[PDB]
Amino acid sequence: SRYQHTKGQIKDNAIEALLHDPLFRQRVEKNKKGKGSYMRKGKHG
Amino acid sequence: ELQEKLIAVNRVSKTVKGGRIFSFTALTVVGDGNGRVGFGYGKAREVPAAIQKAMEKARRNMINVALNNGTLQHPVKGVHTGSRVFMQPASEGTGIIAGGAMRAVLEVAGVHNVLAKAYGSTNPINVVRATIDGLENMNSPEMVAAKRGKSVEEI
Amino acid sequence: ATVNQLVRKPRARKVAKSNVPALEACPQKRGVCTRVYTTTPKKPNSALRKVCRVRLTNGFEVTSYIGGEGHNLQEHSVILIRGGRVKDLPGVRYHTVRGALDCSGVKDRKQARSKYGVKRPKA
Amino acid sequence: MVTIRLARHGAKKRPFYQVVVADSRNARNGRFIERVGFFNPIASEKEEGTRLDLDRIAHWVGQGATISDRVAALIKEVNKAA
Amino acid sequence: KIRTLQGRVVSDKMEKSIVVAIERFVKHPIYGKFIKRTTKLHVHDENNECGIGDVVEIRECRPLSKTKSWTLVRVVEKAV
Amino acid sequence: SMQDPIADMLTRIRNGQAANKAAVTMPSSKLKVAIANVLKEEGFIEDFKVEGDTKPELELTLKYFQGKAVVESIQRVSRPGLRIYKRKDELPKVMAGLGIAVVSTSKGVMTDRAARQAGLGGEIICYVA
Amino acid sequence: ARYLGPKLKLSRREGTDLFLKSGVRAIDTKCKIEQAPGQHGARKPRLSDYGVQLREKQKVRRIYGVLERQFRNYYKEAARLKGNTGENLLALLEGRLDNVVYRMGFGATRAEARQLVSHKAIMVNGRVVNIASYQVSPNDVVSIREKAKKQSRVKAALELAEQREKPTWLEVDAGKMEGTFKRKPERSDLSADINEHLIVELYSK
RNA sequence: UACCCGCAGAAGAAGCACCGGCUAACUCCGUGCCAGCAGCCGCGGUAAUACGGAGGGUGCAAGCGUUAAUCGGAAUUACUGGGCGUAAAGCGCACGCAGGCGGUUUGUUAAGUCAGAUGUGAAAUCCCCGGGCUCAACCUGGGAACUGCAUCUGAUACUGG
RNA sequence: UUAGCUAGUAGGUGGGGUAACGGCUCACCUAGGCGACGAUCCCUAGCUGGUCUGAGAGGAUGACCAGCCACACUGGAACU
Repeated sequence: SRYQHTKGQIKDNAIEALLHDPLFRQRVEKNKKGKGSYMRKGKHG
Repeated sequence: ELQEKLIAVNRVSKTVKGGRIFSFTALTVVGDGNGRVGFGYGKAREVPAAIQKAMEKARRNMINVALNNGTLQHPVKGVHTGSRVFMQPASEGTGIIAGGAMRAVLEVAGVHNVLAKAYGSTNPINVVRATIDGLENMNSPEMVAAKRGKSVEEI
Repeated sequence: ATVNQLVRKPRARKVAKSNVPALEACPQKRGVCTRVYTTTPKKPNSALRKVCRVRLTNGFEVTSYIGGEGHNLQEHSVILIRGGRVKDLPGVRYHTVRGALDCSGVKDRKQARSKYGVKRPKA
Repeated sequence: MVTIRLARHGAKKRPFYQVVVADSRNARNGRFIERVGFFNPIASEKEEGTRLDLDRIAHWVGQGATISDRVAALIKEVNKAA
Repeated sequence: KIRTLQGRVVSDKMEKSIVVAIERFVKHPIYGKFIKRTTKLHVHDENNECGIGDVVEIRECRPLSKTKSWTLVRVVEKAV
Repeated sequence: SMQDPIADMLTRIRNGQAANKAAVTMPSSKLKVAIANVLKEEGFIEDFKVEGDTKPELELTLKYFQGKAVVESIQRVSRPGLRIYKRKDELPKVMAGLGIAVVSTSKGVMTDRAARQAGLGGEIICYVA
Repeated sequence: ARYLGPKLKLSRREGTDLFLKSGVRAIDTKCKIEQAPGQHGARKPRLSDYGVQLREKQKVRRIYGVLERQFRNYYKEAARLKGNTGENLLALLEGRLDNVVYRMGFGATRAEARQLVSHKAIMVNGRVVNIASYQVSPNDVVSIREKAKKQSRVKAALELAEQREKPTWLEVDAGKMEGTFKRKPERSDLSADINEHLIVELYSK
């Protein structure tokens, strides 16, 4: 509905400015096995 | 013959070079519905193996308690580690109004009518210790006749 | 904890602040959409969540979540707002009420319609 | 002045009247000095339905209190039958 | 047959008038502890007689000034 | 220093009963002897004696059953901090029968039970179990 | 204010006969009584402690026809009274008219006996009572009134009462079509498969 | 008007929330860290019992849910009923005024304390046993209660003088 | 994270005033009175029987019904 970005007033190039917003930002995933993969609970039990 | 609840089942763990060795504790009480109660606490790598080790550990390790018409003699306290535990005898048709682990212990002990309350921690293992601690020190009118050398209208 | 000490200074029942103080103990309030916008949540969640800033009848100007899939709020839509926390999403203590004043309800619900102000479909 | 009168009570369309030595300025259901008996006009007529205290009414008429229309009639009627 | 308190005499600078502390042992409502709670009173003494420190006894009569409604029945102990 | 000597007697019992002593002594008083008597009539102690004219010495003899104490537990109730009086309907009963309160009444020190028959209340000294 | 649905979905969820169809036809021909209702019935659950308390209350409710707001009120009353609060609660459900009808055997089921009662076919002590929750006392007569002796329903129902067990606490006199609620039933007189301690535990959480 | 009698025909009269755990109730299809859900933990990145729809089920039912507010649970301000070596918590150490507490014995006083009696503590409300509305809510008769305060007469173990 | 407040102020004598006691008011005289058992000052609030919650002790509350208080466009005053 308009994204409210954390960059202030954009001055020149807006795409390069949003690239450096939390909007974009690497999304990494939890492994389900090996090396960061321990659950206490697990989704149901 | 005798009744046998399963209270709780944790998974516990132990770290090694490899990673984690998981293992299961179970916790059971047994009792003759009539003032005897053991609790046992098993461990094993499978869950039905562990309940079984507990049911065995409970049968041996099992103590007497003088009830009165299916309720307590007098209002008892009890404590083990974090768990404090107050129980109070009740009029007929209360039922066992009482917490988690408490409720198991009292049912198979053959208490029918109590007002319990667990303060402190409510760690299942330390509550069934605190509850049994309570019930075993609790003492009949016939025992105290003997102590003091009476047998009065206090009887 | 000494009796005598409590006579001279008795126990303070520590008095609790409300989580929804813009309401002022009204169960809803009305206000006007200043401004409407998406924003990203806290970790670990990933999303764009729809919220409006909103000036209430008692002056307070506060931000407000908008539920459901899709909407048509904007500058100067008059809306009703209720309490209701949202976690993945910082500083947002009130929900907008859907299907009351200038938020129409959600298009094409069937389950849980009353939470989104949707009339029973004639069938 | 002091009076003796019926205060209304009971549900709607099923009154019930306490009998109350009030000062006359006070409102019907408000402040009374004594209560003295009662009066049920919907009574079953196998089971009481009126009981005055004639010993304490006659005391208050002594000290110089009025009576209503109705409480007069109820005194006439509870000295006929009893 | 008169209700009559006792006390002791914590001022007497005023003319024909004294001030008289009454002690009493109250149970605290919550905590159960019995407490000294004091009740001061301005009192009419005719003849300026009663000294400071003196034990005394007093009764409730009509109002005599702004403050006083209490008048001095008799002295008990004194001069101490 | 030494500001509740009844609690002192009660503690000297309790601590002797824990240490499996046959007997304990303390400084006597009137009121200690009164209590000591109630405690004996009710069968928590075997017997007390008093010796001395000038500095008298109460010697209680403690009591055991199955190689185990008789006095299961023994609270003070009325302290110097906090005096605890009770009217006759409000008297406590201790283990719902089986222990005893100890009450100072205007007719001397006695049990909770024996103040209900006599129809009194007063200062509650101590529970026993 | 009344369960209008399938009566054997209820009987499968308890795993029990709730007497909700009379016994012209016996039970195991009609439904599948062992299997639980709907799609995922043949799979077992480990039923929790709240569960078994809930499951037992809803057994009792569904026998007697009573809804929760009203049942909760019977429970308050039953505790207010002096007595075992389980035994009192079952007195107050065997007091109900629609039941007492059925136990004398003018209804085939409690749902029939409730239609009698509602449709002004029943008097109590001469007066027409037409509300199901009326609490019958000791030494009241209940009796059928004079349109409703000539119904087929009531005659065929009295056949089915001879094959069920006899209640002690009623004296029925079935040629006239009346009978006398004599005394309150004791716990021994009622079915012992109903645990009552579970219901009382439930509300006192 | 209550209440009573007659007529017609199953006719004119069922929804709301939920189904990952806490918490009673589970499977398909769509979707692919998007859309969304969410009270707290958290669910969603192509096999989602957690989103949306469907089918089934659980719970309430002329109501059912959301929000707000109070108490509860919370022994989480602890009188009943908590603590303070390391978890939050012993003033840096002393002296000491008001204050709190005070060894043992006899006498006396009777303030605290206890017992009894009278007066008052409005009626309604609450609780008990009844009665009246077809039942119930609702109304009502009698009681108990109002733990209090004052006065009077006793008791004197404990506290005080 | 409000510690000092009060000069008709506190008491007396005499006049006046009130249905009535009274610094209620006035003239003279004395120099008191209140306060860490919280005076004074600021904020909030009609009080009670009750109501809700609680196993209870407690906490929260004072809508309807009933008792008492206060106000009647804001401020001031009398008259009958």
